[PDB]
Order: sequence, then structure tokens, then C-alpha cells
Amino acid sequence: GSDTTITQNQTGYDNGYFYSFWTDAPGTVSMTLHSGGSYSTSWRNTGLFLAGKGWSTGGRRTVTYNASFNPSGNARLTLYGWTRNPLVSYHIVESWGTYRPTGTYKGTVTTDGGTYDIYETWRYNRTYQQFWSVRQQKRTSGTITIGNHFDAWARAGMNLGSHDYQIMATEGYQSSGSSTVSISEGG
Repeated sequence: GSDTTITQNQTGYDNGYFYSFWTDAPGTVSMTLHSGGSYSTSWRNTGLFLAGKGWSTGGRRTVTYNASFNPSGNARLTLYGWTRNPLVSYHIVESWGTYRPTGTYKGTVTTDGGTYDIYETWRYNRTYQQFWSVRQQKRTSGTITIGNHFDAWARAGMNLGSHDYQIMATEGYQSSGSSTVSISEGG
């Protein structure tokens, strides 16, 4: 009597947190919205998807998360978000499945007990930049001092625009799996 499961692309507010769900393979992935900043996903022989909870306006907030992250194949556990003017997406990748994301290497940032590799890539069709911090070892719970990532990106010339949403996301490309992720502000 309460949690909600969704299967169609949408954004909204659930239990006081912003959420977003997107796939290009409807019918192969779902998201279940739990109390607070928590959700689960389940996917089976999927295409591309990204789902998560967080905030409709991102910023430098320190956040803490805990996750169960159960990919068969290619998936990521990521603090993900977007800006406009310029249009940029960014991913702070905490864990990954069979593939570890990479791009043009621009340095490292050491924050929250770990060292992350910094990368830049571009997406083509709008063409825009994607920024990455990818931890050098996987983890599935801890604190992300988001401002440290933003500052390290800026030192490398990777400049952000005005923030749109910011979520602790599960991302997948093919294969199958599940996750349960909880996020909140604070150290």
C-alpha cells in the first residue's frame, strides 16, 4: 500500500525528492519509488536507461548515499546531473559493471577517501560536453563532496553552466540487473 512502480519516461517529486526515469527501451526497465531519497530499479535485456532520485536544482551540496548495485553487464552507479548555458552533463561514477567509463584524461581529484580520474567526452546529436569523475576503486556507499569535483573540473577547463537536476542514478546499457539506491544531503 504505497511505494509506486513506474515504467514510462517521466520526472516528478516522490516522497519529497525529485526523481527522473528515462529509457529508450520501454517495457524492459522499471523504477520503484521508496520513502525519502530511495528507489530501486530492475531491468531485463534492456537498451539504454537512466533513473534516480535527487534534486531538481543541482549544486555543490555534500551528499551521502548507500546502494545495492547488481548489474549483469554494463551499468554505472553515478551522481549525475545537467547544466544549461552551457549545456553539459556530468557523472561522478562510484561503481560500474563490466565496463569502466573513460574519455580524454584530464587529471585526478582526491576527495571523500578516494581518488577519481577526470575525463571529458562529447555527445553528438545538440552536441555538448560530458564531464566525468570516475573513482579508481568501486564503492557502493559513502559521501560525495560534489563541490570538490566541480572545482577539480574547473581547474582542468571543464566549466559548468546553470544547474538543472542532480540525482544519484543507476545507468545501464543492455543486459539485466537491479539496484536499490538511497541518497540524502549531508556528510
